[PDB]
Amino acid sequence: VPGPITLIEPLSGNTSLLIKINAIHSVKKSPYQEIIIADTEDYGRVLILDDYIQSSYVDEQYYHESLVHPAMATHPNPRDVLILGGGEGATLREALKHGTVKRAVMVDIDRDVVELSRAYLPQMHQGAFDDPRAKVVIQDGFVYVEEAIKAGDKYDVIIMDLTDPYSSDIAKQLYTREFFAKIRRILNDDGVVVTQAGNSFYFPAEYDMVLEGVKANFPIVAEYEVWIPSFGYAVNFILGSLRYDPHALTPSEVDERLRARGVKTAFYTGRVHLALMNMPIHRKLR
Amino acid sequence: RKVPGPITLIEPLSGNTSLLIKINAIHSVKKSPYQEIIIADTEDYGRVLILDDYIQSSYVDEQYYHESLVHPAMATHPNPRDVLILGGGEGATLREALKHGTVKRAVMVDIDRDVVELSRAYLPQMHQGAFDDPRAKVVIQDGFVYVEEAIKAGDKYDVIIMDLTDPYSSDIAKQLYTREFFAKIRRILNDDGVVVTQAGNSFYFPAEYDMVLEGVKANFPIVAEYEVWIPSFGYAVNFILGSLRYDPHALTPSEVDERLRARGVKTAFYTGRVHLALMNMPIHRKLR
Amino acid sequence: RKVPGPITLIEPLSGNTSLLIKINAIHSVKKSPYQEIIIADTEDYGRVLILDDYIQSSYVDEQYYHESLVHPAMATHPNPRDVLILGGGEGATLREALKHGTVKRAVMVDIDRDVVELSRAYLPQMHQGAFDDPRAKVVIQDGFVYVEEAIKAGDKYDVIIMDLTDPYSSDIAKQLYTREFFAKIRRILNDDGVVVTQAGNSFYFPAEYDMVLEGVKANFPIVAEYEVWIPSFGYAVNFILGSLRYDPHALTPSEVDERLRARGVKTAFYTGRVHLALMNMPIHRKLR
Amino acid sequence: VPGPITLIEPLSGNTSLLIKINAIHSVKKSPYQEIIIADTEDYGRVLILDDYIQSSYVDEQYYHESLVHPAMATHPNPRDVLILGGGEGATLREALKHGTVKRAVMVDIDRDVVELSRAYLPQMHQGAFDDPRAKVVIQDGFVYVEEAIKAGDKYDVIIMDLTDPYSSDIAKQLYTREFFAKIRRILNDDGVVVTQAGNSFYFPAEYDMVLEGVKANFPIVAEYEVWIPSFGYAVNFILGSLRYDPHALTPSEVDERLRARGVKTAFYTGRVHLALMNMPIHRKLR
Ligand SMILES: CSC[C@H]1O[C@@H](n2cnc3c(N)ncnc32)[C@H](O)[C@@H]1O
Ligand SMILES: CSC[C@H]1O[C@@H](n2cnc3c(N)ncnc32)[C@H](O)[C@@H]1O
Ligand SMILES: CSC[C@H]1O[C@@H](n2cnc3c(N)ncnc32)[C@H](O)[C@@H]1O
Ligand SMILES: CSC[C@H]1O[C@@H](n2cnc3c(N)ncnc32)[C@H](O)[C@@H]1O
Ligand SMILES: N=C(N)NCCCCNCCCN
Ligand SMILES: N=C(N)NCCCCNCCCN
Ligand SMILES: N=C(N)NCCCCNCCCN
Ligand SMILES: N=C(N)NCCCCNCCCN
Repeated sequence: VPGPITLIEPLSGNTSLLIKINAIHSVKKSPYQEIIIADTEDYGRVLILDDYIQSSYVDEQYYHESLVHPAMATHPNPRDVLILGGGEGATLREALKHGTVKRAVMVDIDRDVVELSRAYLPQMHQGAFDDPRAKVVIQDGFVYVEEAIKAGDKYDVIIMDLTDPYSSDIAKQLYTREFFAKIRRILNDDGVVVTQAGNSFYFPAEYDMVLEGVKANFPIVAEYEVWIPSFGYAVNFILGSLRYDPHALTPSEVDERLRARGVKTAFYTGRVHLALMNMPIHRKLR
Repeated sequence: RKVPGPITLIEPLSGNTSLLIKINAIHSVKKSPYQEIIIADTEDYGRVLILDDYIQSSYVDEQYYHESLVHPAMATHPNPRDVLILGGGEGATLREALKHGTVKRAVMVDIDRDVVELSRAYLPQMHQGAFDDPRAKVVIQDGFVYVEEAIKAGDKYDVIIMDLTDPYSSDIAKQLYTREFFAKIRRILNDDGVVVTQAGNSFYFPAEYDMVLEGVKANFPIVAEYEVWIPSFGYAVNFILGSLRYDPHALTPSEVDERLRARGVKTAFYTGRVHLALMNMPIHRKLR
Repeated sequence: RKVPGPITLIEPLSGNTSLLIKINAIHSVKKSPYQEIIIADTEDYGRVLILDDYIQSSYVDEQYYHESLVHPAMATHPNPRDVLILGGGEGATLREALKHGTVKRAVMVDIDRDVVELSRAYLPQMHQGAFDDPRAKVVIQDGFVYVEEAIKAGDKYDVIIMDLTDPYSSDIAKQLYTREFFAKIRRILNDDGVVVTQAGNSFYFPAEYDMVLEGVKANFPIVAEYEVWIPSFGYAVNFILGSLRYDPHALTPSEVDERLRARGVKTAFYTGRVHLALMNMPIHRKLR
Repeated sequence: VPGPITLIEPLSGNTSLLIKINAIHSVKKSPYQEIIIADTEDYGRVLILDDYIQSSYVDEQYYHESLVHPAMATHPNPRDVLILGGGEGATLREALKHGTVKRAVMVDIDRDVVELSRAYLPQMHQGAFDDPRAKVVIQDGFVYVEEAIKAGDKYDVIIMDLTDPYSSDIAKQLYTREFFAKIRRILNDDGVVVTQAGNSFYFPAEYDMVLEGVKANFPIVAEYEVWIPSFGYAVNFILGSLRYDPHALTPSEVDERLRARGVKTAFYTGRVHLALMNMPIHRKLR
């Protein structure tokens, strides 16, 4: 049974996880959120923001590979990548594996998250922050995108790796119908966006809001989920595309693109892509 | 609420992780000779059956579990006529299996009459009448003894479904998860039979999962592994399907849909596309 | 068990400390217009009344609370004939006060009819029939309004006992803990009357305790403070006794015992020596 | 509500405390027990052994003053003091305050507890370990007492500050009828012993065992309790005496002896002594 020291991770308000803690590496009240870096018995080292595990050593690859590779593999030639959020650097790490990428920008609002990850979560970033193709910008992603529209900047793939749409005050403006209209303005004609969208089982209304926002703005929309043990649920992802349909990829085409681009993964393959494209998302059935 | 409450179920998960689940009502607590049984209403999952602290089934998500346990195996078999279920005390596994119009006879064997009776009384949306279907027979007995008696009598089944308490926590079910038990199961199958069992969770209990897998593989030439997230359990349940002839990997979505239609099977979840996803999604393991 | 369960009450204590208490059964849940009410069986404390997540009373330790609230005040008064109780919805305060043979009239005023009725039905060992004693009258009303009406009518009492929800957590009771309310209480006491109230807990809620104390002291020339550990609450409840004439500190153990004997009062806990200890034990405060 | 990081402190098996934690300073698996030093929001810094708070900054004085001063004040002239347990050094600190004390020996089985206290709990020991009157011995108190009998050592006051009689395997032999017969052999003819005895409300059987042990061996026995918020209950103490009755000591004589001996306290006074001597201990009443 978990203890003596335990993290109470909120899930739905009516369910939480109790997770044994072995050590606390750092506690920082930043201007934006409470940050803890801790060792858990089940999941190894974790980043926690306002009580929610954002990433764990033992299962973060399931999350980051699922967030990044379906979108990147769908795009025939992703050269410019924008990541909103992704403060521990693992999203950036996965995107940089695509040999086609020439420029990857990561924008997180919270310098303290980036710095504590640099120091305490080396297996997350694995040096991604210092890749010559990468640029790390500390700024509200909302301001960054408004500035990108003014400058006429364009991206092939935009990946949103933010705090949850059902809980997070700092991320709330980035999940609106209006924000997705802005995202479309900073994509190339054939660009793709992907975002995590919370959980459709526990937070259907907030999930549906994100979905309706993507659908209003993108003609091709794919929905898929993956169980992340440390979060207590299957994270929902929503992929919006302007031209290329992730459903049209065979396993063999996915594997071919990963091979050609030199991408090694612990999880994502062509067969995983096929399963993600065929598995309906969970909803409360009664 | 950060801490669900004021009344809460602490559901064990790994020993290092548990779920805290708000409870609205407790309908029955019964210490049976075999296990502690609670029937309760939860805010998130509706009514649940709990055995020794583990939710076995919830109103809002049980169809994910029971449809995943039953339909891949039944759809793989071109003509399942005789079905044996070990466990499945709330009656939902029986309910799913009986939907296959090809089934002529279904036997369900549970060790614990108190579970069956509390289900009869408190869980109508689980059994949905399945206990009293003229095709069905409910036998109260240790599934180990039942199978030994079946071998002696020369009984044979097309599909055997094991819906037991977990291999990592359950003393009463532990003998049914052995290499030797699966050799007995094979003795009560037809030459083209299929078995399916839940096998706990490969992420949190890899050693116990691996033991069950090794046991199935020792005894069956075709073995498919798949998992489905069951919110009320806190994890993706692992299933292992063992087959003597027919490969579930060979079925297209449209063949699955065709067989379900022909057999009159209606589901809330399982379809041909779900089948394809189950067959292609690798199971979760701790990666570091 | 390190984590009590499987079904558990999370009882708030300070906001930074809570109690986890194993539950065996839930007898009743009622969302009343005033508060959420649960009657439940706990393993450690037997049956409990819970209001908004806080145990108000338990079978195994309620006598510590009710005897401590009632007897020091009643024993201090040489001849309590008329008693008013504000709160005390389970009826145990009324039960203790009625034990004094001198009492001719006892009024109990609770704002929440659902608490009184559920206690009547599910907590018989609390009221023990007190609600139907010919000396008693049960009035359903906000104690604030009742006292305003008592002042208008010129009603007078010997002993007023306040058995309310906590001053640190309870919106419904908050107006009854003010300096102005205690001035009203004094207006419905005889010239030699006494009031007693529980005042939360000075260790975890010192500011709210201090506010109640300063309110009593503004209005009464004699003020005694005492506390008693109530296991089911997780802390030592603080009581504040305000008196117009008679000093509880002046009472010898022998005089307490003699008054209890003469009045036919039998107790499980309170005696003259307990009174001496209550009068000499300082209340707990955080020391660093 | 407590969290996100929480200590689950066991109480009865059917009740536990959930306590918010702010920091973890040290975790050490010693040969004898698991040790944690942590900061709690409600109780400040704590020493935890096998999941039970042994001492907290904000309330430890209630425990240590209650354990030590009734016994020491009852003895008209305590010169030699033996403490079994008391690894954080607070019991030693309280006993040394008595100006009459010439020699105070503290025997704890677990060097790691003493060393972590030295490092992390300065407000507990307050220098007591290095007082010239004090001697710290690392040893099982059972063996130490057997050796004291062989050497013919004698003490005025023996204070037992061990882990609980209802939970602790390492301390179990020190709570027996036979152990108290040994304790009597290393007391002067007017000596006194005092021990904590768990809790009579939640653990009546184990309390009754300790009481029967003391009563078998000492003609005067006083029982008293004090609520220690951080433990979740009123600790029971049992004081055994060969000559002097703590019941006979008046508030004014207690105050006089404390003054004469230069003892300053945050809690214990003559009136507290009177209350402790008159308050019956808690039991389940139904
Ligand atoms: C750890 S992955 C989630 C990240 O999203 C970042 N985040 C939250 N809201 C915003 C925002 N409005 N703009 C950019 N990053 C954000 C958080 O600082 C966190 O590091
Ligand atoms: C509720 S689904 C799990 C069911 O498996 C049942 N079960 C556990 N062990 C055995 C066994 N050895 N034989 C038959 N049923 C069992 C339990 O009684 C439960 O009803
Ligand atoms: C169970 S003892 C506490 C009781 O105080 C009662 N109470 C709380 N606030 C008030 C109030 N303003 N007037 C009268 N009774 C009250 C509550 O209904 C509860 O039954
Ligand atoms: C912190 S106070 C309790 C102390 O009692 C000590 N203790 C427990 N059992 C024994 C024993 N058998 N002999 C000496 N000390 C002990 C523990 O190491 C702890 O430091
Ligand atoms: N426990 C939860 N509810 N977690 C939600 C975390 C997902 C937000 N991205 C963070 C992952 C960073 N790569
Ligand atoms: N909470 C859990 N770990 N549950 C284990 C799942 C129960 C397996 N058979 C019962 C399913 C009902 N037919
Ligand atoms: N924190 C707590 N658990 N407090 C409950 C205190 C009881 C106040 N009403 C009186 C109790 C019923 N007579
Ligand atoms: N259940 C509990 N929390 N009990 C801890 C009691 C501490 C016993 N001796 C150590 C006291 C510190 N000197």
